[PDB]
Amino acid sequence: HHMSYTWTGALITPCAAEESKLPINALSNSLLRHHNMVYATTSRSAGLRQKKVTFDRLQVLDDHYRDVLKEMKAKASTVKAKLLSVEEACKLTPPHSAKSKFGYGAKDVRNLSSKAVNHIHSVWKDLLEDTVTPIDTTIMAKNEVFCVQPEGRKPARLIVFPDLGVRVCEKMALYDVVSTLPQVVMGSSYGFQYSPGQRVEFLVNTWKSKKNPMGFSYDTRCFDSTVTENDIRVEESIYQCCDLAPEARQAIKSLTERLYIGGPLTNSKGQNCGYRRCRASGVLTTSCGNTLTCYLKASAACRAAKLQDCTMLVNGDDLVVICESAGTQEDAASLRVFTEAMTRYSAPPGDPPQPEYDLELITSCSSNVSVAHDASGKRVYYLTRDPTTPLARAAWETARHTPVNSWLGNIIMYAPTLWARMILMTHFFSILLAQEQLEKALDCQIYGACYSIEPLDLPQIIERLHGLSAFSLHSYSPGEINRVASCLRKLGVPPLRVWRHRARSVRARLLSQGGRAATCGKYLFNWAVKTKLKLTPIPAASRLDLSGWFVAGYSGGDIYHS
Ligand SMILES: O=C(O)CCC(=O)Nc1ccc(Br)cn1
Repeated sequence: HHMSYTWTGALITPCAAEESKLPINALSNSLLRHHNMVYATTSRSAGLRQKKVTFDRLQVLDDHYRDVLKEMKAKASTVKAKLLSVEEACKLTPPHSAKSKFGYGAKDVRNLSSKAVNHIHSVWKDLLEDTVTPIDTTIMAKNEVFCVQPEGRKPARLIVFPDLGVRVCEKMALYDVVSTLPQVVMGSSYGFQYSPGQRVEFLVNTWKSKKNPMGFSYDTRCFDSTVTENDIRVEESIYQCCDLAPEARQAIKSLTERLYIGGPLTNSKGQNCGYRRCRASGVLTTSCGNTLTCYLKASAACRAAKLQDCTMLVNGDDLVVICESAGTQEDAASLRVFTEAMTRYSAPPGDPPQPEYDLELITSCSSNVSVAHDASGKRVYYLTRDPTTPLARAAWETARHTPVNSWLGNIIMYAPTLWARMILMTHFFSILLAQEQLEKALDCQIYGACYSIEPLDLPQIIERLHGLSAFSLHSYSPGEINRVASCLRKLGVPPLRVWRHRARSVRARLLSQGGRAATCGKYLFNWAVKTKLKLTPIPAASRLDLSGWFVAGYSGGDIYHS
């Protein structure tokens, strides 16, 4: 038996009171009236999740798999990675990261307190000295907000993470590796190197490079749970191809053996819940490991399937392939073979993949390409998504402060979209104005890494990522308009015409404030007025240090970039 998990029967327990019901305040109804459609996951559904993610994995590795791996190792051998100092690793820790079980917290780490630093040193020495003893981890149910899907509720996802002292050691050994290796190994196929605009450009340029394009997304069922001991050792063998300090080689070996491959699961109350033999969701290498393993299995599966001129785009477990169509009959056959190959490699599908011949209909990283027009009438492709989950989360954040402000990450990632501009920007600027909180930095997440961002810097941040056209887009596609309008009806959100009316008020209110607030009024809400102002490059935008923003994925990796 090669079971993903074994369980003792102890429960996955909360740390505090969990709310599942949408909190309601005086602001809630201005955004969303169908309150019973919005919920948060809690530890109450963790048992259901346990059942889904617990299964036997079989793996049959053929020559396509070994050929691809050999090519990947060749590329990896060109990477030179450095050790981070303790201070550098400490400064990457989020201020509100989970405290150590050993008497210090994230703030002590960030401040380089003698107690934190001495313990980190001792964890580091232990990693060098011992390469066998499984490292303890905490298992928790994530509290995440969704809209009910009648087609009702998702069980909580699990997060599995080692102690704070270990997490700092991971950064020291592996931050530079996980930040640099994936793009070297995968080239343009590595999704996390792209802003949303660069993602769209890569997908558009790829689609146009095929004589008769076909594309598909591949949805692996419970990817983390499909990741086998073999997979994690193969990831380590790729890491070791790098030019590394010998102390780094040893830490990486030790972390692989003791943490990455598996280990005991401890609940919040300190009881043993069981044992993991698959990917831990809360380690530094979760994103890089998943991306490498997905790309390996998929590249080999493409060879088994004989897909012609295939181009992959991989972001963790999220995979899209664009290739040369062999007619629609051979295309469907090819996907069945690809799927069979993936399954043999232990990556079976959730929903079976389907050939797509319209780029705008391929969803990947929950997103799709769509088309609008810029100020000169030119067709412009941009990244959008179904706004259901963004709006459900915004409703929650309307009434509750949360560690991660999804609305702000959403504005940043989806600035050019109809729904971020009309609803998210309007709603939240209105709240910030009222509470005089425009100048207060808020934490958000981009590709899993944490950023502290002042809302007043949004115009500059958006110009830098999306360009000035994000403030000028118009004539959105009927399909996009209709999906947005349909989502509002579903959630009981007021129609766009209401938001336009509200935005004129928000705009005027921002302009009245002068300074950076007026700039927000001017740039972000130019769409709301008939007498449209000329938007010109913002001098402040070029001064913004946006390095590290779209370099790598860090989901579960405990990374803070501010
Ligand atoms: O195509 C036009 O100019 C009329 C409809 C249109 O695109 N209006 C619009 C533009 C941007 C935003 Br945001 C909302 N509505």
